[PDB]
Amino acid sequence: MIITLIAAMDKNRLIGRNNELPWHLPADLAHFKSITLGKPIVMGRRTFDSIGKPLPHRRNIVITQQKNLIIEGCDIFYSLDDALSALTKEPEVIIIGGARIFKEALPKADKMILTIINHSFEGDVYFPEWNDKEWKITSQIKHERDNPYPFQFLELRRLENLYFQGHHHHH
Ligand SMILES: NC(=O)C1=CN([C@@H]2O[C@H](COP(=O)(O)OP(=O)(O)OC[C@H]3O[C@@H](n4cnc5c(N)ncnc54)[C@H](OP(=O)(O)O)[C@@H]3O)[C@@H](O)[C@H]2O)C=CC1
Ligand SMILES: COc1cc(Cc2cnc(N)nc2N)cc(OC)c1OC
Repeated sequence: MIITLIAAMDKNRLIGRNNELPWHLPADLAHFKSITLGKPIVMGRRTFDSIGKPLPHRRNIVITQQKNLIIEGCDIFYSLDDALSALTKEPEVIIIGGARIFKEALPKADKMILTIINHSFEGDVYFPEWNDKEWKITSQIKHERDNPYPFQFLELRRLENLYFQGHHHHH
């Protein structure tokens, strides 16, 4: 199973304000949808509440501690680990937020697909700081504003150590 975090953030890693997105960025919404269709998506309960309904054409998984919580059109699990355990056969599970889920998922994540907006918004929740020594950039695409803020799509893949790593060429 590949664990992938997808998130949109500003230059300070801000992702949210009052349980809403701090911006409207159509390019990001198109990107997110095209990436997530036909994959299982995992979100925390507040993010589901923010979205307000299941995202169509995808398996919506919601994490909550509330044992008797019912959400039509979503699968409920009582921990991220329980969800990941149930999805063992999936080639890729996409974690879609929010801040609490991202923080918990990051130590298990293999991949990150990040939209980074070149602007500073006002807000209350952030994407977790990742260790730049642990991850390599596999794709970076910068976009000028039109989408009224400039933005980039940055893809990262988790590494494996210079001391122990294999090498591409040998004499
Ligand atoms: N910019 C972006 O890409 C994104 C932004 N957002 C933003 O993030 C914010 C929401 O994030 P946040 O408030 O952190 O909430 P989350 O979306 O991470 O949901 C938190 C809730 O999820 C449940 N939960 C999380 N982890 C566990 C666990 N390990 N075991 C059991 N239950 C768990 C709990 O539900 P319960 O209370 O029911 O027990 C908890 O209150 C919003 O502002 C939203 O707009 C969200 C996604 C992406
Ligand atoms: C498709 O609509 C929404 C999607 C998301 C999650 C999300 C959106 N974009 C990116 N790049 N990563 C994510 N995890 C979060 C939302 O609100 C918190 C949405 O409602 C506007």
